[PDB]
Amino acid sequence: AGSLTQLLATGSMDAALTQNATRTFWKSSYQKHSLFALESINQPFTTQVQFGAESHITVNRQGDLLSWMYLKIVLPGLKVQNQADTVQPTQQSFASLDNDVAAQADVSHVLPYIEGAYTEASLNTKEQLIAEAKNSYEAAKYNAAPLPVAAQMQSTEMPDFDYAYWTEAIGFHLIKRAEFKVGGATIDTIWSELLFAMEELMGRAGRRLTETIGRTLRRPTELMKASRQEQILYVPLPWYFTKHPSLAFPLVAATYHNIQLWVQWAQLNSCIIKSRSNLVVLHAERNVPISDDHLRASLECTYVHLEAAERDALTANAGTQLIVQHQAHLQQVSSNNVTARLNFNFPVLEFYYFLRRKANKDAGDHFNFSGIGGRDPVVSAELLFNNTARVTQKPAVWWRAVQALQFHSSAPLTNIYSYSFSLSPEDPITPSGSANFSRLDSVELALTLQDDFGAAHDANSELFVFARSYNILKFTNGLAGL
Amino acid sequence: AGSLTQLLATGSMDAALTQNATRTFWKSSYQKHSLFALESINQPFTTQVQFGAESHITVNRQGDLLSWMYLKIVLPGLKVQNQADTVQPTQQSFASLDNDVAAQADVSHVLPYIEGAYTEASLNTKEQLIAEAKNSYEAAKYNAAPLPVAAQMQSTEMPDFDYAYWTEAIGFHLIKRAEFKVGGATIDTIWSELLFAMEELMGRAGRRLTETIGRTLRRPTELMKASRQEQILYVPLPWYFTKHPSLAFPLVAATYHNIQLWVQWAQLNSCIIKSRSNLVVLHAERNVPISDDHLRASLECTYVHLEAAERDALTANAGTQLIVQHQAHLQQVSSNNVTARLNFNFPVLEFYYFLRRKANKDAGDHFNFSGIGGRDPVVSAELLFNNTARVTQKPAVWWRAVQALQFHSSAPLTNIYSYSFSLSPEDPITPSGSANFSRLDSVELALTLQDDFGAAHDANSELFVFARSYNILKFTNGLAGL
Amino acid sequence: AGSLTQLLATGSMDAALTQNATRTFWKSSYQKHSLFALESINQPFTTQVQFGAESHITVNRQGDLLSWMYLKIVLPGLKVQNQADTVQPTQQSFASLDNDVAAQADVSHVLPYIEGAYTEASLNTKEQLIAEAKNSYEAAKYNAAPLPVAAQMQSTEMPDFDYAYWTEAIGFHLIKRAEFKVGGATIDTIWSELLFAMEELMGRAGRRLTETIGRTLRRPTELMKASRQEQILYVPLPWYFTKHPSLAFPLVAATYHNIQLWVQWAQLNSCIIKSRSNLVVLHAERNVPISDDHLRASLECTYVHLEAAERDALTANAGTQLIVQHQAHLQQVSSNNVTARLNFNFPVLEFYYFLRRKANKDAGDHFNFSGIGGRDPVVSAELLFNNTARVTQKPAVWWRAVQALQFHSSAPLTNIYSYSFSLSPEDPITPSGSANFSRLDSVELALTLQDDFGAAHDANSELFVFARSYNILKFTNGLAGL
Amino acid sequence: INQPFTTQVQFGAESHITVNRQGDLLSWMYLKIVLPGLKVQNQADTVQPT
Amino acid sequence: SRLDSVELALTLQDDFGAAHDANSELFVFARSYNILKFTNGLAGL
Amino acid sequence: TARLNFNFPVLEFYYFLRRKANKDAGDHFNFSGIGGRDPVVSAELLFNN
Amino acid sequence: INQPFTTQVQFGAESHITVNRQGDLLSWMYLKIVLPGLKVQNQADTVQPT
Repeated sequence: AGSLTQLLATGSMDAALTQNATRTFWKSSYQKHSLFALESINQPFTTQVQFGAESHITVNRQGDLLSWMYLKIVLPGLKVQNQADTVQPTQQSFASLDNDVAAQADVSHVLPYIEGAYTEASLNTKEQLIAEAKNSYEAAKYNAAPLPVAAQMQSTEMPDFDYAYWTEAIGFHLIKRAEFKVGGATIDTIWSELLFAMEELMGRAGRRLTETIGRTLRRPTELMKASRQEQILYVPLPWYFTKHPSLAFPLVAATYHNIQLWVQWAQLNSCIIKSRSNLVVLHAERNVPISDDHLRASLECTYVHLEAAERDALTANAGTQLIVQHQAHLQQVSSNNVTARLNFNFPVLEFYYFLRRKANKDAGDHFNFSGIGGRDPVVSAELLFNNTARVTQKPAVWWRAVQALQFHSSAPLTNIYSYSFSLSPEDPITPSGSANFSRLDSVELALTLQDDFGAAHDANSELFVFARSYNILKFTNGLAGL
Repeated sequence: AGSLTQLLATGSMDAALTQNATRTFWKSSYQKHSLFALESINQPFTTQVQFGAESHITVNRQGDLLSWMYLKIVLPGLKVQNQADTVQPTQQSFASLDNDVAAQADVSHVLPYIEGAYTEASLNTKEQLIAEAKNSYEAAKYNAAPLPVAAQMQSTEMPDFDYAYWTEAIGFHLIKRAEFKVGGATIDTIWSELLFAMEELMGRAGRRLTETIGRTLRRPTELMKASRQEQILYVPLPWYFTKHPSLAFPLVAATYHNIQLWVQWAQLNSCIIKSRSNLVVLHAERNVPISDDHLRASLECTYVHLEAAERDALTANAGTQLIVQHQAHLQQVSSNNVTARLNFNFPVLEFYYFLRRKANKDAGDHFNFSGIGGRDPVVSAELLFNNTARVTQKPAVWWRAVQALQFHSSAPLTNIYSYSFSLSPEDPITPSGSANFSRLDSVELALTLQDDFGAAHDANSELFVFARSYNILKFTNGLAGL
Repeated sequence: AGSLTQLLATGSMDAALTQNATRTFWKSSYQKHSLFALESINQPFTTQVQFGAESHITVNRQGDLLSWMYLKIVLPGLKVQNQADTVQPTQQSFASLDNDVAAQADVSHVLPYIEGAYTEASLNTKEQLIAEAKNSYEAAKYNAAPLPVAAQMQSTEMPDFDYAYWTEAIGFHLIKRAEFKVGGATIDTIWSELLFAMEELMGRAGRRLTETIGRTLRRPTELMKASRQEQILYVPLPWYFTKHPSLAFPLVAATYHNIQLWVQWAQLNSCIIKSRSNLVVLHAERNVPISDDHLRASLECTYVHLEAAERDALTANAGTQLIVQHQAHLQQVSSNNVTARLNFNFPVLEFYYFLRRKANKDAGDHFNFSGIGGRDPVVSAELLFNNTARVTQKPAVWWRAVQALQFHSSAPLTNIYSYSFSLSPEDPITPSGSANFSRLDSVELALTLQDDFGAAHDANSELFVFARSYNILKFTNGLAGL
Repeated sequence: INQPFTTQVQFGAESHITVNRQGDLLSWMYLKIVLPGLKVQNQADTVQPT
Repeated sequence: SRLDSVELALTLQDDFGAAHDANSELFVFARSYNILKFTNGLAGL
Repeated sequence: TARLNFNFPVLEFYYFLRRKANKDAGDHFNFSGIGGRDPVVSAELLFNN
Repeated sequence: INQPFTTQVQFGAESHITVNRQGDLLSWMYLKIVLPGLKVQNQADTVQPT
């Protein structure tokens, strides 16, 4: 009686929701699709792959569309030997944990707050004086309550043996820059720092790229274990056509253009960290000093094979694809107040920004975007259009956590900040907002950074700003162009 | 030959799926949208913000729609001083870890199972006797196999120094109640306990509110670290209009109504936990005793600016929005059998329920919904409509884990139970089932709780029941009303 | 001036995106739906439930559709007693940690690399010699750099007391096979190993089945704690009709067919692990030796009640549902080169494969798909259609991590490999690609495994291959059939 | 635009490059060569004098 | 006049513009086309 | 980073650096770096980033 | 209305501003200058006395 009465208890308001219902929950409807197949094919680079060099590949035409694209990287296992035991000790310098430049830079900021005879003190007494001076520095700069000295003395249990390892997220770090080219024109460009920021914000829970890029979430002991043997990494290249099947790049519609991936590789000296400064790093299998020719890479492409009728239709009329392109503003930082002039073009969906200390970069911690003592490097930021506040001054947590909560699949674990003009900037096919930067005379991101950011040992810290913008790729008569 | 043969190998069954295909995977189609912009604007309260008080804000009209809404809370850093060293030691009482009322309440239930001279025993001997009595209690009540005494002696390594900290998820705890008002009518009401339950069930992986609300997942050492300095929290207010862009509140359509947020704040005594009972809690920067006027809050609103044509269309005909409203049944618990009479109205989508021990509340652990010794407080529950079982007796795990698995984005880490009448209760725009409680003469939730729940030291434990219900908000001639 | 200028700054390209816009972000539209209700009902098996037996249930007709289906399993708490203290010590043998067959099998592979007097060595000296021989084995087989001996000596801190526990993910392990039958015909079949693989790949972040199936992520101390008391598990049965509301099984349309669930239960000897070989395992409450009749299970079904008009429409014309069926190829492995001949039928969406060592199975670690020393058991795999490479030789990481990244909600934590022909194999209602195996004369999965896989102590290791295939379920005149 | 060789560059070897299509005409062409700095040591002081 | 930004980014030698060279000078000069018009005994850009 | 706010159709540009020390020494057209080295290591030209 | 210079402001340099069109007439005009506070240190105590 009650369940039937609920179906009868309808009024004029229910008519807007349920009158002439076009859907039922109790019967499945499905759509028929055209026939297609997927094939994954690995392809060698056209030029030699080496650390610090640029290499390119011309993408083969082994199907009708191009869907997924992965850079397959093979890194050798690492071993170490004392320089005294080596017949040829001359190698490039690597970052070493006995010379922690990041910790030395952090100590340099607290030196003015050390009370007593620091120079003559025992090692254990120096560690105590540094922890007390950190409390005095943080009280003076941040009105922080002092932490117990014992809580600041975190011994990272480092192993009592010699090692070397590939840096955190080495699969991204290796790709300093990649360019997707069609007919000799650059269609899009991605950077190591952008790839990491995109994975932090858009990386879905349970599908994080951890193993696929050599990322351990800053657990040095896991990087050491992984680096003792050969590593095979599959780094996704997040081009517009890899984001949705309807955006797959129509190879058949671009028949008269070569499709190329160009990759600028990281220098070998930046890729490795060692336990001690006096160690030589060896290729674990070959027992020779590690060299720039030990980088191996290939391109793994997923091709789509279409039925003849769909292939012929796509060849006759591929039309236009909405694309997202990436733009970059890279700036050196030498002061706590920084203004970035964002000379980006087109309808910008969103931008990302973050800072890297010089000391973190020099320590080989390339994706450590933290400030001094691991703090947030940004105090506040403001966004100006033509000297008018588009976003008034907001604290770092608003740009990092509130923007990520509103617009992104994930909140960043590092100090990555974002701002979206789009309601759904991760939707590759549905435009949901933008600001046209080609119609603004000035776009300025004004930053107030933490105290002493870009001073002394951190002179030439880096500001990264990346923007995502809409453009249109047009296919006509076997040619493709922006 | 094989791939072409697959495209030809079609029969009468494939016609239902692929005949006259209206979609292709090999060409992107996109829709054009109207022009809009988003602006985030921070606004002060119209009344003073203080602990234990009620404050309100009249929301400004700085755009055409209202989308996201965050309560921006600023909490001072905490320090502690001995009461003997303080010129004015008189402060409100705070929960203290040297007087663990929750542990004392748990010990009180096992006192009848202590064999031997408990009163005269050494401290280490008392801890052994309590752990043995816990085994005897659990064997007698639950037929549990005894745990090794050493496995029950979990020392939480508490630091050997003085501290105070803000309670777990302080950003939610501060909001005892918030009311969204339009034209003086309450459109919706949210509670601290509901906000926490909603984040447990609907909080997406990689987008949990942890830092934004001061939540550490019960790691006291992280709450201590965070509480030594100023904290800025951004607490999302999950109103119907914050859930989807098409539900954004049409400011232009409600021109003759004031829009107000009212917030009832938590008492300061409930917000802080200290290491010892004899400590005074100080504002870390000001070096004065912490007081009710040290709470600071503002409202951060995201406005939408529309193109004139869409703004004019929305002003002429905003029509009706489907809304979700929240209802609450709050009850004291003094017996292991509890019947809650759910006097909720309208088409209910779902309800949540959970219990809080008096001892957990008094210990300042406001979101600890566990039973005695951290067990599940519910043994079983039944749902009755007009004295007829709508859901027959089911064990706690069915209401907690099976209902969350079927209908929610996440399973709760705490003892939160749910039940959905909707197939998709997290979809804000598509009704997918409900029960109309305004047409039921009685709705009863019958609970069998764990043994001794609501007895002795837990007299006046709390039952929370929250329901989500459909209603319609109508916009007409510049006015808005339910 | 700028925001209005952006709305005016439109060209011929914007017309494809925004001309005649059919959607606005500033007004919600909702659809009305038909009236329905959900009811969860628990039902006993029609036959006795026992370990190692087959049991069936005839599903009741308590609503119009069948939606969710959970196997509710109740396992007793475990206790242990010395065999010498037991009046009837005769019980089935259980795996024991004092006889670690998996560790003994791993040691057997490194015996040829032990230098010195192993037989006469002290226990601590034998552990050192085994760790050194592991380095020599891994250097010889994999060109691995040696790990420090101290880093290989992981003591799992096992408790110094007697225990027994239910094996990891016992809720899946108990279900050796389940069959969904309609009118005496098997519509679909699921296996324990498939259920685990499906949860690894398709299990969403924050909705993992951990507690619901007794899974701890290989933390033996948590399995021990859980196994001391009665456990209630809710194992989801992932049939086609549980995946989407529009696929709910139409009970009213199948009126003349009995609906049955058949379950083949695991043997009791495989379900329990004990600290020592000389222990008897007891039912914790009853204080009797654990026996095959101590398994309890029931079926929890969610019924849908429809409004009379929708019920009558569905009875008159339920039509056809697209279904996914599961197929299995199970093979013994006795060599490092393995070819699996996949005699699967119909349009295959995707397949999963993985290996289990005999030693891992015999140790009671049923979901440990790792190789020797916890390594990846697959070096490479190739997929052939009619002796032509459909997927050329690819390394294990491509089949495990790249395929999961492209097509699945999660990456597997275990050595589960997949390959999809579908762009969205987790979409239950939208076909997005397949390969028709009923039109291929041969489908071969060729595997190169790690060295010594399937040799000596691992003779009769297992290869599992599972495929997901499309079929059609037809409803006509109160009957249902494939 | 600077472009790497398609084959390895070495003394006494032959190397080739396939010129990219990054515009409509090709005008100037320069071989960019990088030579290391040189130092000398006595053969008697060298661990591998060959 | 049709570009929103033109930036010349320079990496200089180490210690350039540090210490005793604080306030070193960068000169950038551009050559641009314009039209000078003569009409009725007057001249103007 | 030099922001070149030039107008019209630009044919070409020139750039160079002068050390403060060279200017103060009265060597006004000495555009060399430290120890007479090249003051520029590298340069990049950006249009709209 | 306060407006920033279009070029960098520095001692001894030339800077310019293009005046915005934020109303119908332009009346008062003030150069808003911000000068830092000064301190002194002995040249002997300074790490970079130049």
